[PDB]
Amino acid sequence: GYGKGYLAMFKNKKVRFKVVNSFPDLKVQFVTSFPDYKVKISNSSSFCEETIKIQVVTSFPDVKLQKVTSFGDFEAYID
Repeated sequence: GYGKGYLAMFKNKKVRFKVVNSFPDLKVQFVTSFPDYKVKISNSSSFCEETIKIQVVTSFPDVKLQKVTSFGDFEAYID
């Protein structure tokens, strides 16, 4: 699927993360330290640039995300 750098295209934008179990666009591991990107999670589904299918994993992810409340690389609404 997508590579590590894909999310770099959404600097200061909002995307939609759709949780899947099979065939994701990105395998995502959520971490509290040393992420590839900082993501702010939103409570609103509006103004999402694009839908990215993510599968949450605990080992060997395509990308590591750290949830933050302020100063994120991008925003994501999860469903």
